[PDB]
Amino acid sequence: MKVEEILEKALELVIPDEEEVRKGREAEEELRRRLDELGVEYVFVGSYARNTWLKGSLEIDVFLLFPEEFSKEELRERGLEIGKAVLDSYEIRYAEHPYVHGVVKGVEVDVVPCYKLKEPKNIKSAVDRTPFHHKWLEGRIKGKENEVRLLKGFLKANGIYGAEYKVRGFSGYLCELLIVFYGSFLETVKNARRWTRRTVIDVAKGEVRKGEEFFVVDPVDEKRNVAANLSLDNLARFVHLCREFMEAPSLGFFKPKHPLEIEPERLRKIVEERGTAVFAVKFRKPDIVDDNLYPQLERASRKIFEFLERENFMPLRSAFKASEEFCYLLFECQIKEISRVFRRMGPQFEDERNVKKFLSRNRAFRPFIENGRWWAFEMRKFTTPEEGVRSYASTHWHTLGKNVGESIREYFEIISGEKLFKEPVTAELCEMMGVKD
Amino acid sequence: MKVEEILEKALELVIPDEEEVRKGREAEEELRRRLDELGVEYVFVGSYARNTWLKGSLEIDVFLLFPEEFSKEELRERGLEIGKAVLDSYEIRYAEHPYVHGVVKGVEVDVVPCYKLKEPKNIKSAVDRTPFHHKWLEGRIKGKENEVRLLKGFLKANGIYGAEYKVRGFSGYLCELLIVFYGSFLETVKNARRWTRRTVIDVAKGEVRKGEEFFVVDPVDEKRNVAANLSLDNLARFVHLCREFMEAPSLGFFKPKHPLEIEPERLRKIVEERGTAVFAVKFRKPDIVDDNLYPQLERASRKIFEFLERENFMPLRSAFKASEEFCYLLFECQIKEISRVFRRMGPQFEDERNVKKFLSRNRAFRPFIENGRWWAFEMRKFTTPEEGVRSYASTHWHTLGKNVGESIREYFEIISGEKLFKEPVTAELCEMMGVKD
RNA sequence: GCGGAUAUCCGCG
RNA sequence: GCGGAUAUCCGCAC
RNA sequence: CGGAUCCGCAC
RNA sequence: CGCGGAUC
Ligand SMILES: Nc1ccn([C@@H]2O[C@H](COP(=O)(O)OP(=O)(O)OP(=O)(O)O)[C@@H](O)[C@H]2O)c(=O)n1
Ligand SMILES: Nc1ccn([C@@H]2O[C@H](COP(=O)(O)OP(=O)(O)OP(=O)(O)O)[C@@H](O)[C@H]2O)c(=O)n1
Ligand SMILES: [Mg+2]
Ligand SMILES: [Mg+2]
Repeated sequence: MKVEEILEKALELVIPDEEEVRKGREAEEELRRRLDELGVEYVFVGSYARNTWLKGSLEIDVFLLFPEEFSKEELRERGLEIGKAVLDSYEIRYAEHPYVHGVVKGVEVDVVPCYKLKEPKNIKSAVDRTPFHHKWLEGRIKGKENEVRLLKGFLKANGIYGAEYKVRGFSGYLCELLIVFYGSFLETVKNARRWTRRTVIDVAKGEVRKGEEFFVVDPVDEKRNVAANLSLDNLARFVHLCREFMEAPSLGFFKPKHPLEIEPERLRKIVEERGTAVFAVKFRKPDIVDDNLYPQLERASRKIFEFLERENFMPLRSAFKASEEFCYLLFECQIKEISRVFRRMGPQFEDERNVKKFLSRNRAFRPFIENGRWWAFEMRKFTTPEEGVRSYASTHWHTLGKNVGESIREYFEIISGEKLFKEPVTAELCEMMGVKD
Repeated sequence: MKVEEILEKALELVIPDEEEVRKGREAEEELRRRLDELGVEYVFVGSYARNTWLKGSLEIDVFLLFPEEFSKEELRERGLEIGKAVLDSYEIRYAEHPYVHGVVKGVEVDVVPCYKLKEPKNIKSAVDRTPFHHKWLEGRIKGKENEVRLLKGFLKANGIYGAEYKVRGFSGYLCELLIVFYGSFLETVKNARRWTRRTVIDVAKGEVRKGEEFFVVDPVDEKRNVAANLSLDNLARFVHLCREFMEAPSLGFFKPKHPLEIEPERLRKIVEERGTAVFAVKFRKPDIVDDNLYPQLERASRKIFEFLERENFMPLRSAFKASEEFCYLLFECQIKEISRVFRRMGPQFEDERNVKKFLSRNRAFRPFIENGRWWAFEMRKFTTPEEGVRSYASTHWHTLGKNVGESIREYFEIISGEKLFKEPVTAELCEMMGVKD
């Protein structure tokens, strides 16, 4: 073991190299030179300004302060104007309010506009509370900016860093707040092992209490959950990972897992041995950002799942993959084929009228009474899950999320069996089916 | 073809002919003759006495009237003595107190001991009511015996005459009580179309009312429901027939529906086109009466159905058949085969102690978290409905009804597909599957 | 965009 | 029984 | 009191 | 499971 030998070991893996530091430190100096000239207000916030970023996650967040007496467009316009005319490379994003994401001296940079604001109960735009976070954090974070790095690394290598919808994990700000609250990666990790789905972590009041859900109170605004977009499953994965760390520590907790990657042959035989219907719904990925695509991929996956559920194909698990040009909604069902015939249900024997209407209909098999009710044998539209999803996708594309549903209306495909294993989804399947090596 | 004429022609199918009527009359006289000289008290009751018996169903009922100071042991002993000593050939059967069945001059007779009783207030056995039933109906039935005969014939033709557990229909008594209420067959049929599962027919008060469920109030003991063992499905089945009749009457309603009987090859094709799984449990028939066997057959049929439903084989319908020596429980299932793997479900993530226990267990696949709970993949014991039941019948003969389960304990089989259609159940499978001719 | 809550319409029953 | 659709208020993505 | 089923009650 | 009631 030797936990602190492992902690020191992990430091060199998580702390950015001298070349990196100065690399961004040279892009920071130049970025100032170009703004100071254009004369508007700015502050550096985030993982760079507080000196908390990871080794290899060098991005610079620069908010622009704007007068209280403005309008949404006068922000959107003046901000996006500055970005492109202050960075070498540039593009666009559509979050809360559209912002610039550029590259200066080879270093990625975000540029968000927001309101100046006196004290943070005005909450005019929600991104208005970001410089306040910096204010509250700097100096309170001093001497601990390595314990923050250690945590972010611990997460990043277990896919639960980032509060983006691609992840639903811990935001960088939440990592900083935890280290303030507990005072050390390790004190955070130990205590986490007893975190519950109803744990409230009031940083400003230095107390843990019971609540409605897992709430971390923002010390800048008390009615804001810093951990709001952390999924229940990911909190569950973190709590367990801490337990498993403490109980038997290792350095491997800080190294990302390399994918499974096995023969299209072995995978074929696992499905053969599980006896399940495993299939994917392929289509062209829409041209939108991650914060937009992923929540949709999730809805699409849920809606089809609930279909498989409803039509009694008894699905096991679902998964998705976004790739270069394609997307893949992946499913595993316990029922490969279902009987053509099924039960309809009619009116109670009493209801004289609906009964003559129910028995009027033309059918291959004579109806019958059961527990004072008419029932009838009818034929299903489709007989396998694949045939079912193929029908559902065509008729219910609109309900599978806006941008994704429209990309299905244009083109979609059901791929199953040995054909499936030829697509770039092998790791996402083994993950899903819970394959060990 | 004009209602009123059809009833006329139906009478011929329903009324005992010249020969049969005085076949029993000569038997009635020798029975009086043999009883009188034993100086014992008796009344003739039932179908014969009130002269409502159906064609080909000639049976004398004689209740012996013992003074109410005897003992459930004396009238029991004396009753058999007189019963044995008055019939040509005799059997003994047990229902209330054991009584004597047999023959007099080629006519089937029942000789039942019962207490005389002055009032229908102190009723200490079901058989004690019969004298009073007759005393109430006699004379109130005169002028209407053919109308009762019609009603019994209508029911008998559609397999819902008899209150015995084998049928769960309308008793002979109930039919008479209906004709006394509605005055005629037809006025019964007309008005029956508006019976509900809550209808209450108090004959003594000559009022129809709304209660808790279908309840025909015994005029002799108004706490008794004369319609007690009429099923809901046979109440419905009748209520529907009357409607179907009135609307378009025919003699056809009074003749029995001769069984389908189709090629063991066309039936093979149906199960194919339905894509269901059809099988039977076959076992040696226990040696007990029908009112013991059928209730159990129902229970056994239910428990195995419930199993298949619980186990996710999606059962469609069930039926049973009781031949001379063997019994057959029949099932149709929507799932011919389910996957080997299923999901198990463990503790919520927070439960340290129980997660450890749950995650140590040896498995072929990595368990996973979902909605804050550990779930794990596992292997099913059986994978087809046939295998499933074999497992279930072996382990759970206990539950499938006392006498029946004991025979299933002894020996049972599962016959399915090509092998099944060779058995004597062809007629019950079709009805269950609702196959038209 | 996604999720929740409130209000309202369409469909298979 | 559900399966969709539409508006307003809320919350999240930085 | 020979019997089996079904519903209510306390578990 | 066990008891009570109803049912044929
Ligand atoms: N889900 C989020 C993301 C961001 N922020 C605010 O925006 C700042 C910068 O955002 P971001 O780049 O996403 O996080 P960083 O703190 O910069 O950490 P990192 O860059 O390593 O992700 C945060 O410090 C915080 O004040 C927030 O409150 N909630
Ligand atoms: N559910 C029943 C069945 C029968 N009985 C009584 O038992 C008598 C005779 O029984 P049974 O021979 O079985 O029927 P029958 O009424 O004589 O006519 P059938 O045999 O044609 O049905 C009837 O008069 C009736 O009073 C009764 O009280 N309740
Ligand atoms: Mg940052
Ligand atoms: Mg009789």
